[PDB]
Formats: sequence, C-alpha cells, structure tokens
Amino acid sequence: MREIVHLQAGQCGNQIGAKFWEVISDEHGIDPTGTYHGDSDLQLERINVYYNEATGGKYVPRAVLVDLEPGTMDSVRSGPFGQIFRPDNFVFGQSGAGNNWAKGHYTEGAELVDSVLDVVRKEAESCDCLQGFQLTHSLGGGTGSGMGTLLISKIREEYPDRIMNTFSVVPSPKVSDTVVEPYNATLSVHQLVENTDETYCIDNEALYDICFRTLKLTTPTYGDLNHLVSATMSGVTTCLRFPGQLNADLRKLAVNMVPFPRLHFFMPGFAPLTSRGSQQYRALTVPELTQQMFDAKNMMAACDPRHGRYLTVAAVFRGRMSMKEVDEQMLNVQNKNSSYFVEWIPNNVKTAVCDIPPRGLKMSATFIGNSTAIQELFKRISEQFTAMFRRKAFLHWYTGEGMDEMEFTEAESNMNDLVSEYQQYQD
Amino acid sequence: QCLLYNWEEERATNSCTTQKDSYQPP
Amino acid sequence: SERFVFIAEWFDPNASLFRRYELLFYPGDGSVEMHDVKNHRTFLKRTKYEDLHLEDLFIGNKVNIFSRQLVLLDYGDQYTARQLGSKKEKTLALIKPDAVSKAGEIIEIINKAGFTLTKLKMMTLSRKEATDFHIDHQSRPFLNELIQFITSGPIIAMEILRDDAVCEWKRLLGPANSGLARTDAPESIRALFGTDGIKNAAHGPDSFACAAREMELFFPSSGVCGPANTAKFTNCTTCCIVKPHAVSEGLLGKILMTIRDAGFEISAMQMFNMDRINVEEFYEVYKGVVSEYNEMVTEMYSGPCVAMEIQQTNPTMTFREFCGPADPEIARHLRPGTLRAIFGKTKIQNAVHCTDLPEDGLLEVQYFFKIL
Amino acid sequence: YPPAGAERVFYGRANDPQIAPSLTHGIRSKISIPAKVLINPQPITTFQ
Amino acid sequence: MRECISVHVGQAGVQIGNACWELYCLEHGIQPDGQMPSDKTIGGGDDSFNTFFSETGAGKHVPRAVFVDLEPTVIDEVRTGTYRQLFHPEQLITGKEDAANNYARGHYTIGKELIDLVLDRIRKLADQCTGLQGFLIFHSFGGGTGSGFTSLLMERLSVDYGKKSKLEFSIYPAPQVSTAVVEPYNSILTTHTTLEHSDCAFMVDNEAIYDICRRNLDIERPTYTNLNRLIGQIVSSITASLRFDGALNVDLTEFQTNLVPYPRIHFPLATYAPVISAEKAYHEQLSVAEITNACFEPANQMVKCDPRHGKYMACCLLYRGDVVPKDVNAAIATIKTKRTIQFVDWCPTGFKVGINYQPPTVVPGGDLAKVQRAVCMLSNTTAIAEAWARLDHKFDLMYAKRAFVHWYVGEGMEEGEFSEAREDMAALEKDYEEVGMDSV
Amino acid sequence: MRECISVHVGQAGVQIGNACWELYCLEHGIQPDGQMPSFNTFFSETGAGKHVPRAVFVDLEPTVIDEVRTGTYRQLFHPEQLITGKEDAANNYARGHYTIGKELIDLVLDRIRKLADQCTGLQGFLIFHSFGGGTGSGFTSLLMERLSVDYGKKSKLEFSIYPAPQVSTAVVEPYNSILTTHTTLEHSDCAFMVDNEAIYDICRRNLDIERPTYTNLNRLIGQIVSSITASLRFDGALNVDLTEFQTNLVPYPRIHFPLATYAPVISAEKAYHEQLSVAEITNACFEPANQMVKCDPRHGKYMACCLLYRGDVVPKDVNAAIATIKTKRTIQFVDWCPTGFKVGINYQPPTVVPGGDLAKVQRAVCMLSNTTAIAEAWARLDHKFDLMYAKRAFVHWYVGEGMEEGEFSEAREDMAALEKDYEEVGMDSV
Ligand SMILES: Nc1nc2c(ncn2[C@@H]2O[C@H](COP(=O)(O)OP(=O)(O)OP(=O)(O)O)[C@@H](O)[C@H]2O)c(=O)[nH]1
Ligand SMILES: Nc1nc2c(ncn2[C@@H]2O[C@H](COP(=O)(O)OP(=O)(O)OP(=O)(O)O)[C@@H](O)[C@H]2O)c(=O)[nH]1
Ligand SMILES: Nc1nc2c(ncn2[C@@H]2O[C@H](COP(=O)(O)OP(=O)(O)O)[C@@H](O)[C@H]2O)c(=O)[nH]1
Ligand SMILES: [Mg+2]
Ligand SMILES: [Mg+2]
Repeated sequence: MREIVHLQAGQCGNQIGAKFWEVISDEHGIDPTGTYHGDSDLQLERINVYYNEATGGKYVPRAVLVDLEPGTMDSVRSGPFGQIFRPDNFVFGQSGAGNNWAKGHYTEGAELVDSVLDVVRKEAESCDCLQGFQLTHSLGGGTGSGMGTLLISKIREEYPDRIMNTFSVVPSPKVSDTVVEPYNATLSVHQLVENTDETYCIDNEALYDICFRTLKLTTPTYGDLNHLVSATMSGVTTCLRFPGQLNADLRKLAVNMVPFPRLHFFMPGFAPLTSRGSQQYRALTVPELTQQMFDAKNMMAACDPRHGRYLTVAAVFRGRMSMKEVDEQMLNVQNKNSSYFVEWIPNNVKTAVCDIPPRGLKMSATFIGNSTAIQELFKRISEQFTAMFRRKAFLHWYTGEGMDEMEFTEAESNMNDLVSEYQQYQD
Repeated sequence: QCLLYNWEEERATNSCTTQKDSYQPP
Repeated sequence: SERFVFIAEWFDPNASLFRRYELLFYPGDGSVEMHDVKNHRTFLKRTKYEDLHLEDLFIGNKVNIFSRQLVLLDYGDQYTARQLGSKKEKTLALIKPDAVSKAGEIIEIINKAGFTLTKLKMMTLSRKEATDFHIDHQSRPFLNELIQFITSGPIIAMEILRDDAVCEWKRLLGPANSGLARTDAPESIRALFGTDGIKNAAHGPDSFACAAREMELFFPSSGVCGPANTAKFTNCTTCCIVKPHAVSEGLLGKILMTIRDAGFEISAMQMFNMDRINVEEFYEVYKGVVSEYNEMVTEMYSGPCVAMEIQQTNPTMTFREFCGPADPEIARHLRPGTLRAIFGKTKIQNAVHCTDLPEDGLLEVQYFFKIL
Repeated sequence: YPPAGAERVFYGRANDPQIAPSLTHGIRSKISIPAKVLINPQPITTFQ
Repeated sequence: MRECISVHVGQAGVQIGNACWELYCLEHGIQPDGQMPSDKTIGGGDDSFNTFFSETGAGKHVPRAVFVDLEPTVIDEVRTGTYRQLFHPEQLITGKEDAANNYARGHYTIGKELIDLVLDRIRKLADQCTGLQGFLIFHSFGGGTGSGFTSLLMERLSVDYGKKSKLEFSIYPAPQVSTAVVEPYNSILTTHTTLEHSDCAFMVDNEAIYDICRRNLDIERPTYTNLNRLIGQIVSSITASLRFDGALNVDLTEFQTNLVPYPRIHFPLATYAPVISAEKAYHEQLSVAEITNACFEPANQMVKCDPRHGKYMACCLLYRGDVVPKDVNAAIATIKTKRTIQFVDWCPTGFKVGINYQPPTVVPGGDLAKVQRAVCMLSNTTAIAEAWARLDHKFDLMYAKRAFVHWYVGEGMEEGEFSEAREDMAALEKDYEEVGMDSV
Repeated sequence: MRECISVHVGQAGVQIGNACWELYCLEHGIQPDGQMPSFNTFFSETGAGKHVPRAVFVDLEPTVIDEVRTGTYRQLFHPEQLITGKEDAANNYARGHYTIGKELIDLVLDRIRKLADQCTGLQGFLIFHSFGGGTGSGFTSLLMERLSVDYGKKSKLEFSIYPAPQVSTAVVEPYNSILTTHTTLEHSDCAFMVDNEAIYDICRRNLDIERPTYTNLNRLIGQIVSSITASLRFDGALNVDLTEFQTNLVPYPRIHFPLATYAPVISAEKAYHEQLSVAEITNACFEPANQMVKCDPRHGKYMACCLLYRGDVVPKDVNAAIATIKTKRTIQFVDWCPTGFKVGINYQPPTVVPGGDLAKVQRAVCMLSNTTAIAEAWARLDHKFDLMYAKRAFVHWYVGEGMEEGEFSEAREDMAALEKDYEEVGMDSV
C-alpha cells in the first residue's frame, strides 16, 4: 500500500541508517536472520513500508546503501544487523571521497550515481504504490553532502510527485570535527532547499546536551547518539505502519508543516527521555510528557526556540491515550505562551496519535517542529563561510576538482535568501 | 663473505586431477 | 588481547549448506567475533556480549550468539589446545545400584566439584554389552549378585568432563569395597554410597586407557546402544519434567533432592537433545496455544536437556500443581513452596516443564526414551 | 656520569624493587563505562 | 585495497625506517622473519596487514618499501641484521659511492645511474597492488644523498604517477647545532624541486627530540636508535586510521584537504603527546583533557618553534586507544577559550579530529610505558616561517663570498640554481607572512 | 571539587611539607606509597589506586628536596612536582628574587598550571614559606606575583615562619623579612603567621618535652593547617571553607595578617587527667601564651576571631563557652564588631602521628584571630632593620646581586604604612 525506500550516504548517514534497523526490527519483530521473532501480530500487517519479503519468510530491508570509502562498509555489514541487508545493494567506492563537495558531485560521484540510480529504481518500480524516500546523510563531510545532495536532484528528476524525506546532521554550534565543513554546508543546502520536501535538522552538541541534562548518562558512547536519532526517525513514520484512532502519514505532516515550498527545515525531538535514577521518580502521563516535549533542552538543536516563532508544529503521539487530554494540553500550551507562536496561523499545532508504543514504554511520542529559530543555525555557517571565502581559505581543492567561484557565490546568495525570508516571517 | 657483489646469494645459500577435487563423492 | 579462537559451525535454516566459521572469544571484556574461513572476509567485529560464559566454550558443545546457534567442532590453534584441550578430559562414572536413594546427591557432588555432565544417562545395554562389562570384571571373589544387578536393572551412569577427571573421580571414590570404605570413613562419595563391596559400588576407571573400555561397555555407539532403560508406562506416569537450561547452571543435582521430597520417585535419565526437528515438531500441543511461543523454545535450543519420568504417588498434590503456574514470578506470589518459585531463574523460561494435559502425559513420556 | 646507553637513575631509587616495568599494561585513567541507551528509553516488560 | 607505499632515501631514511619497521611488525603480528607468529592464529579476513605489507602464498608478509641509498654501509647493516629475512633483497638496493653531502652528486652525476632502477622497483610495487592511496618519502634535508636523490624521487614520481597523493617526511637541519657544514646548501636547493612537486611535507627537527628525551623522558644520553623510535611512533599514528577500525577514521586522501589551505603552504609540524617514562606513568593521572593540552604547549614540540609566537591555520589531531568523542570535544572546547594559544582569524573551525580504537604498543628496549591512549598532532603553524628565515641566513653567510661552491659546480652544476633558490625561498616567506594578519 | 594545590617553598617549606603531608596521608589513609590499604582536596587519583599528592615542593637548593626523593615517603611524590635548583640563594632576597630565581620560575609556574588543569574547582592555593631565607623570601615574592596575575582570583593563603623576637638564626634576616613585605601586604588573600620561639614554648610549657626539634615543632603547624583544610575534606555541622574563613576574619582589605593558636596541645601523660571540655580548650586559645606568635594579645583589640573546633563538639557548648569569653573584661574587642566569632565544627577528630608530641584528645580548636597585636611584632623586626640599614651594612650583596638600595627604603616605608593602618583600624570608634 505505502512504502519507503531507505538511502544511506556518507559515514554519518550509514550508521544512523544502520542503527535505524536496531530500532524498527524489534518494533517489527525481525531477528538478525530476517525471520519473524516477536509477540504481536499487528507488527506484520504493514511490513511493506520498510521491508521487502524475500523467498522463505526472510524479511530483507528496503535500503540503498552508498559510500565512497570501503572502511564504512564493514561497520554496516557488522555482526548485529548486517546480514539482513541485501548484499548487492552495497554500492562500494574504491577511491575515498576526500571531504570535498566537488568530489561527491562532479568527478568521483559521477561514475557511481549511474549505479546508484539503477539500484534505487529496482526497489522503486517493483511494487504497487511508492510513497516516500528516506535519505539519512551528513552536511559536514564531503561524502554525505556530496552524494546525497547529488542524489537529491537525480532522484527528483523522475519522481516529482512523491514526497521525499531526508535526515541531515548539521555542524555543531560550538565544537566540531571538520575544518572545511562551512564549504560543504553552504553548497549542500543549495539543493536541499530546492528538492527536499521534508528535512529535519540535527545538531551534535544538542545530542550531547540531551544526554547530560536529561538522560544524566555520564559518558555517552558514540553509538548512543545515533540511537536517539533513530528513535525519532522511527516515530515520524509510525502511522503508516501501526494503526491509530487518528493517524498521520508523511504527506499529511508535509502538507501541514510546509506552508511555503522553501520552508521545510525542521527541528525534531523525542519526548519521554528519563535518566536511570529518574525512572521511578517521575510519573508517565500525557500532560507531563507534553511539558518535556516543548522543553528547549529536549530538542535536537541546541538553539532555544525563544528567539523564534514556531511557524508550524506537529505532534505525533504513540500509545493508548485519550484524545481530550491530547487536545486540551496542546491547547493550554498554545495559549500559555501565545507570543512564541505565529499569529497568522490560528490553529498552529497539529496532533497525531498512534495506538501501539515502542517496546518497553507504555506511552511515548515524537516531536517534529518548524520554527523561525532555525535561522540561527544558518546564520552561523553563513558567517563562517564568508570568513573562509573572502580569503580563499580552502578553495584550492574545490577549484582544482572542476568547480568555479560562481557556485560558491550562488550558494551564499541562496543561503542569504533563505535567511531573509525566515526573518521576513519572524515579524 | 666480503661484501662486494651478489654476496646476498652467497650468504643466503652458503597427486591431484581436476576430477578428484571437483567431482568427489557427494 | 589473549584471544580464544574456536572453529564455529552454523546451519542456515533455508540454505541447506554447512557454514564453517571461526569463533573468536576475548576474555576479560567478554567480546565475541565471528570470522569466515570459506572466504577472506569477516562476519562480526570486536563487540561486547554478555550472554557468553567461559565455561560454555567446549568441543562439541552447542552455543547461541545473536540468535544464531552454532556447534563448536575444532580448536582454532595450538594455544587453546594447550590451554584447554590439554587438561579437559572426559571420564566415566557409574553409580551403585544401592545408591539410587541418594542419586541426586552424587549429581550435586559432581556439579559442585566442577564436573559438568555431557553424557549422563541411565541406559540398558544389549546382550553383548551386558557380558562385555562382565568380561573385563573378572576376579577370584564371588560375582553372583555383582554381575546380575548390572545386566538387568538400570543404574545411574554418567560421563563427566572436567580437568583431570580420571584422577578427580578416583579421588572422590577412594576405597572400593564398602567395608574398606566404612573403615576409612572419610568425606567421600564411596563412604555414603556403595553397598556390599563389589556387589554395588560407584565404579570408576583406574586409568584413562581403561576408561574407554568401561565407557563403551555401558554406553556404546548408537548401533546397539539401547534406546530405553525404564518402563514405558506404569498407569500413572503422566508427568514428564524437562531441564533445558538448568543443567548448565549446576541445578541438576539439586532438582533431584527437591523432587524426592513428598515421596516421589526417580526412573529415567538422559543427556542428549538436538536443535530443531525433535522439539519443534513434537511440541504440537503448544503449536498455536501459548503466546510468546518463540521464547518458550529459545532457551531449550541451546543446552541439551534431561527429561524425567514421574508417576503420581499421592493424589493430594499432583505434579501439575506441584510445579505451579506458567510464570515463575507468579509461582513466587501464589506459594513460594512450589518448584518453579524455588528454581525459576529466567523471566518465562522455567526450571521444569511439565505435561499440561493429563492425557498427553503418557504419550509424551513414551516418546522420549522408547522411541529414542 | 652516564657511560653508554640509557636513562638516569636517582640514587635513592636504584636499590628498590622496580615495579614500573611490570604492571604498566594499564597506565591511562580508563574512561568509565556507563549504561547503554538500549535500556533507558527501551526496556522490556510483559503482561503480568 | 586501502594500502600505501613508502620509499626511504638516505642514511636517515633507512635508519628511521629501521625503527619504523620494528614497530610495524609489532603492531601487526608479523615476526622478524616475515611470518605470522605461529600458535596464535588470526584468520583470513582481518585485513590490517595490507597498508605496509604484501602477502605471498605462504604466510610470508613482505613490507611495501624500497630502501635506496648510495652508501652500501648502512644498507648492508640492515641486510645482515635481525631483519634480513623480512625485506626482499631486491628491495634492499644500494648505490656505489655516496653523494657525500653533495647535491650535485645526488641529482646529476651519481644519482642518475640508480634512477632507472628505483622507478622500475616502485612501478612493480605499484603494479602488484591495486588500491594505492599515498606515498611516504622518508629522508633528510641534511646530506647530499638523502636530499639530492629524493629530488629525483619527488619529480619522477610526480611525472609518472601524478594525481595520487604523496607524503613527505624529513629531518630539518637543526637551528642551533648542526651535523655537517654544507647542510644549509643542501637544505634550500631541494625546496625549489620540493615545493611544486609535493602535497605535504612533515618537517622534523632532531634537536627538539633531544629536548624531549631530556625532559619528557628521563633519558639523558640519547642514541639515534632512541630518537627514531619517536618518529616511528608518529608515522604509525598518521597511518593508524588506514589499517585499523576506529569510531572516526580519517583517510589519507581527506587528510590533505583539511590540513593545507593553499597549494604552497604544505609544511606541517609534528607532536606526540604521551612521551612519558614508565616510572612517571606509574605516577601521573593521564587523561584526554590534558594530553592534547600537552600537544599545544611549547615544551612538547618536535621542531624548534613557538606556539605563543606563531598562529595555527589548521590542526589535525589523531587519537588512539580508549578515546571517546566528547573527550576530544570537551578538550577542543576548553582550548578554544585559552587566550595563550592563537589561531588565524579567518579559520573558525581550525580542527580535525581522528579517533582510533586500538592503543599503541611499545617496542621492547624503549622508554615509553604501555599507555592505553595516544595523541599525534600535525599542525600547520606560521612559526615555521621563522625557522625558515634562520636557515636562509645560514645560507647567506657562505654564499656572500661564494664558498664551498667548487664541489658543486664542477660536477655538472651551474650557479643559476643558487640565484633562483633565494627568491624561491623569499617566496616561501612572503607566502607565510601574508597570512599573519586578518582583515578587519 | 575542593582541591587545594599547596606550593611548599624554602627549606622551611620542604621541611614543613614532610610533616604536613605526613598528617594528610596518615589521615585520609594513603600510605607512604599511595596504594590506599575527600582525599581529593590534597591527593589526586590515578589509573589504579595510586593517589599522588597535589603540591609543587620547590627549593633553589638541591639538598632538602633530595632527601624527600630518597626518604621514607619516596614513591608518593611525583619526580616532577619536587622541582629543585643547582645553586642556593644564601639568605639574600636579591638572589632568590632578581637573579637565581628567574631560572626556576618557569618550571614551577608551568608545573602549577598542570596540577591546576586537573582541578575542577581549586578552592585556593596555599604557600608555606620562611621569611628570612632566599627561596624563602626571594622566590616566594616571585611565585606570589606571577601566580596572582595568571591564576587570578583563586584565594592565596600564606602559612609562614616570621623572624622570631629575641631568638634567631641569621644576621641578614631582618632585611629580608621586611624586604618581603610589599609582597605579602598586596598579593596574599590572607597571611597566617608562626614564630619558632613561640612554638618552642608551646612545646615545653604544654608538651612537657623540653629540647624541642624542628620536627617536634613542624607537627603543630601541620595540625593547624589540618583544621583550616578540615571542612573542605571530612564533613561536619557548621562547615567553613577557605573562602568563608576570610569573609569573617579579614576586617578590611589590607589588614589580612591573622594569628594562629591551636588549643589542646597536651602530652598523653597529662591529657588523661583533665576533662578537656569544649569550655577548657576554648579558654586556652584566648590565653596570652598558647598564641603561636610572641604577641601577647592583651595589648590589642581582637577584631574578628575565628574559632574552628573539631571532634565531639556539640553547638550548645560552643555557644555557652563563646559567651563566657565574650564577658571576661580581660580580652577586649574593637567596637566595630558587635558579633565577633565564626564557630565551625567538624566531626572527624584530630589524628595522632606515630612519634608525635601531641595526644589523642577527642576535641581541638584552631583560633585564627585578627588582633592589633601583630603590629608589635612588625615593630620589633622594624627596629632591627633601622639599626643595620643606618650603617648600610650587609647591603653590598643585595645591591650587587641585581637590585637597588631604593627598594630597601620602599620596603620599610610600605611596612610603616601597615603599622599605621593597624593603629587606625582599632581606635575606639568616636
Ligand atoms: N632523525 C635522524 N636523523 C639522522 C639519523 N642519522 C643521520 N641523520 C641525519 O642525516 C644527516 C646526514 O645525512 P645522512 O642521513 O647521514 O646520509 P645521507 O642521507 O645518505 O646523505 P649523505 O650523508 O650525503 O650520504 C645528518 O644531518 C643527521 O642529522 C637518524 O638516525 N635519525
Ligand atoms: N624553629 C624553627 N625554625 C625554622 C623552621 N624552618 C625554618 N626555620 C627558620 O627559617 C629560616 C629559613 O631557613 P631556610 O629555609 O634554609 O632558608 P631558605 O628559605 O632555604 O633560603 P636559603 O637558605 O638562602 O636558600 C631558618 O634559618 C630557621 O631559622 C622550623 O621548622 N623550626
Ligand atoms: N551519529 C553519528 N554521527 C557521526 C559519526 N561520525 C561522524 N559523525 C558526525 O558527522 C560529521 C563528520 O562527517 P562524516 O560523515 O564523517 O563525513 P564523511 O565520512 O565524508 O561521510 C561529524 O561532525 C560528526 O558530528 C557516527 O559514527 N555517528
Ligand atoms: Mg651517507
Ligand atoms: Mg636554603
């Protein structure tokens, strides 16, 4: 009925994409062999959305997996959930993409996109009604921002009707891991604003901040962060797999949270996140879950929404709950701070509910929000890019690869046009 | 002994057929 | 570092082909690493895994990792063979005919000493093997009741694998005759077991070279070994127990001490089980009835089980109520004196699995040793 | 006055049992190991 | 398939390589006679022995390096030493007479007879492998053999191969002390044929390594075997991510683009953090937030310079062992706020992190303890310009009245190379000076 | 996060540190090898159980620190922390401050940064130094300065040994003692004070042991330094940290020179015959004798005393006793102090050190008081400066070493002001 293909681009996008199957196979009862191993039957009524049946009761994930370095191929073909994957979806790359947007686009990605489009199309035309595309990737490194951004347009060339979703990570607000990342970030969002219908902006210091200020976990191992991404990435797609008293698929989140075609930069979140010592010392109910839902520290962007106004908010709830407490608690927080919500959309919030929560929690939720405060994310890189552009800092590798200075000026102008119309709708 | 020429070489030096490895008893 | 390398062997359920892997174990951090030898590529990396224990890695043992159950077949190197295979020896044990009243005490003493049981079965040998054990046993002393009891009745026979078990089992016995055992009167198994000297004694091999002759005489290869050693039915044997995972925990010795209370008997003993077709096809009662049925067979898969023959002795407390309800925590809440509140360790995997329907009790116990 | 080939030993330390070339497989302050996030938002219970 | 290749030119190139290949055979299992260690059996997949070794039919791992030198003496000591079975004897090639501290002999009259054989030897090494990723040039700026003959190996390799990356390791002629007299001549003439024929050149001063052994270690009286072990630790940690699984691996290909801003500024420094004697390791609490704090401080440098007087452009940090990604992120956070250390103001990120899972091993006979964690710093710093300016001044003292020149120009050598090297070196300093200030 | 790096300077320091770090160790439990058979304030954990101490023992001489490096407690201190020189200072400030010192200033300051970069809340630095030697006065002045600018705020307390009244060791000491005043007066959040002659008495009239040695004495400055750094370690009721002590004992910015006085200083052959009740112990600190600096406080105005008790001391008696000392018409207090006493209490009792002069009493009271009697002290030493400077004696060295005779005049001029300020501080408010 409804289906979503999965695309992993870059080292960051590969094991955020790989950890996703640590979160949706146990929500669907799929053991690391592809067989079914679970308790409830309602897991297996909408398995077509993410999984494709193979011969003999072996569920193979619908995933197109691409990276230009072989060292990330073994990480995803790992012991836990590696052999469930289709082995010839693994699109290899011999020469590594040297953290260049131009290498991911112009030369090194050119010979591989012809193979990726063939292996995307195989799990795209082989069913009845294709619904969505999922592309998890990175914007700091040159592989995720070079291949997925090249796949953001070659895909849309012959699929303009169908909604496509991307899960992009952004360079962190204060301390980061790459020195040429403003060059990659400015050039990547040029095509992410013109092609992507839903794109959730994820930082890295906020994932640290949510692991200390809320989870109280003293030393988060680095696979812990991608699990917190994949929990939310398993929540935005919960209604086209699990039934609810009032369900919402990706399109109905798209038509409600995107008011204008260039405003689809979103801020995600996962509500019930408690520490080990606060599990007993906290009641789990619909009001209190919502109070942590709108908390700034429970957001995947470290910038608080105080400085902006929420253009659109959607809440997707999971679990056997009441509609009225969903209705009244989102009404009361709408009127408690009406100055933090835009006045030209009167019913500014969207509500979605499911009937089955993820395993181990009796009741959970996930947050997806469009706010004007995401302008501060983009005001960083635009200030960082012009520091590196007026001195021609690292332009030698980009220009020598086959690219001119006009592409950088066009990317900076389209960031500035993006910033300007966010500031226009702030007041 | 004395290291002039090629003394590397001096000092260093001083039942299956294709059927019976493919068509074995099953 | 300090790697433990083993040769793994897993059967893929739809690919009817044998897959030859190389199992890596890292003690000190509990890491596991699968590794293919068919080609030059890896399978699993150095990842932490807590369901493995160092005592479970034995040659021929069956282990479950990542819901992928494999048998250990060979040693990966000469280091592990020197570290483990040099000292791990399998010995032969056979309880006395008059020691059946304290049969679990011998099992509890063997479990506490570190001697894990791999082939511990009460088996009835053939006509040739009944005299084969009586051919090597020849002496000038009278052998009237000594040879007649072994050839007809069943006795608790066990093969235990431990470090220097040939000398370890001989250290536990000491004196052979009961009169000499009473004269010594030390803290030993042969002091509290074994009657009338050589008529009924806990016999053990004097050497590992002679251990093969004793082990083949009681439990030979499966041509004429003998499937059964007890009665198929007794008009009340509608209760069958099962220890799928409690054998690996050393609970086999104490499960016999707690079943002898309230006047219940002991009849059968076996120590072998396989992976799929002898358990999945013949749990047809639970084919669609029990919810969470997948977990009900998962812990049965890994460790080989022992099945127990019980006939009803007192109708005041039947075995179906003596074990208790399905959930072991409910067994704690209903009455702590029940069997599954005492020894229920796993959340839903119990210590003993009983016959739920009384009509199928005689049918299930007649399969386990008479058919097999 | 160092003769041939190594480091300088202080005279109050030259006649004690040297333990530094034995147990120093672990010198570094080993970073603590926490609970995983596979447990804190994803435990498991049952119907009872 | 993710491998690299190295060539060692000169006595310093092979003597450093003697210390490197000890550590390469202790990290991977390979015994001194090029064999797996027996008993303990790593299996098939485990493909870490590829970046520096070549597997034959039997378990005979052969290193991916050719040791060329015009002297026979040091090569023959390697060939009769404890690693005679490791190196293939056709890789252990040698010359006839040395260049004898003469750039003209290393480039024109003595260096032209092995140049056909060394390119054939690199070509079949390159043909045997498939995934070439970089070249590792191990030499010294001082002598005439190790600096003159590598100038051919920097240029012939650039013409024949081209697009493939190629990395250089060298010994800086020391600022206060020096080994020979004609060293300032051999130092700057190679820079004319090194600048546009290389991608990055790690520059190392041996006098600072003396200062490291004096203070950071407790060993006064350092032998050259102890000096080159630190260089072996550095070259292992740059290539540690090419062989070993890490949380944040960095390939050698993106290592250039995140270090060198401009196609002419390609001279980074080196720094190894936990250079601690075994006894003091028994004492000090050692942690991530202070081990890279020790990288930046002037007394743990590998070249005589000054971080307080020189501003960094880009910093590449490579970690080993029990490292966790916030521990670097908290360390970068606490050092951005340090008002002692200055970066250049047009590079706000100024950092690349490298995370590896397996800690370094220590060769027996050394002074380092088995520390579960290690940091290698590789930083472009403006302070290398003042290290260049003193060497240009040392050259000008001899060249003022044209001394030590008849040894050069008699052996097929001209005086135009002397003239053009001055404004070539002046082009280095004016390129390194224009980044010193920011535009308000 | 209650760390307290403690730079020990001068033979006085490296000879006060052995006795002091021995107490700490014998207290928290750390043996003379780290491996332990709270500890954070003074010791620092390593990978294993090797709790290395946190100090920067310094000495421009290479003899005393070398003993520690070979003494009993040898593997405890890290080879580095014990920084040392190659040439002495020879009781001549000029040397330790303008010449030789310049050499060992970087090594120490640098190592200090490292002991501080492993601290997540250093509560304050403590300097233990002599006021008559070279490293004692010269280097201290330097360290004091550079440390003030860099580490900044971080409280700086200076437990020291001021030149005694009549008894003495050096003849060129008066000059140094006063030539190191423009250092303390300014850079020194609060400077405590001890006096050899005074401690000889407290270890002869109270400890019965006659012929006292530097060890028999150093143990008392250590017992004192273990009461100021007692709350930050072991817990109790009213607990006062290094910052509090100051915001209740410094009555004005400049006037920061308190006088220490331990109270239960008794020999076991006597402590088992007295009741030693909070009352008794209290009345001792206020008796003109137990004072550890020969400055009879009966010639001054107790501005703001700080009674810091320890052991079994219930607040009720702490208040009753304080009241009796506040109605004794024999003590005397400034008018600008209606209150006067800051009472702290720690349950952890005092610890006994094998071969110690003190006894195992169950209560103790270090009374850091700010009297106008410290003036009398700076006045005696003052005269001993004007007597020699007149005949410009022992000045040929200082001037040559690398300073000017001008500094000498400025020192006494600055010192003169301190005495004047102290006078106006305690004048019956009219
Ligand atoms: N780092 C380091 N440098 C060395 C070593 N051995 C020699 N050198 C340096 O090499 C310089 C001289 O060149 P060599 O390497 O000895 O010999 P070469 O490179 O073959 O050149 P020629 O001397 O002309 O034969 C001296 O300035 C030394 O500083 C070593 O073991 N380690
Ligand atoms: N009574 C007593 N006096 C001490 C003690 N420690 C130091 N002093 C006095 O303080 C003075 C300082 O002596 P040193 O510490 O050796 O002098 P310095 O600081 O090392 O300066 P230089 O000797 O010039 O290097 C001595 O002359 C003693 O009079 C002590 O423990 N007890
Ligand atoms: N969740 C997650 N994020 C990562 C991981 N490694 C890197 N990142 C993020 O991705 C950025 C680096 O980009 P990267 O994906 O390594 O570039 P690429 O290798 O060219 O695809 C860093 O800023 C990190 O914040 C990872 O293993 N997991
Ligand atoms: Mg030479
Ligand atoms: Mg002295």
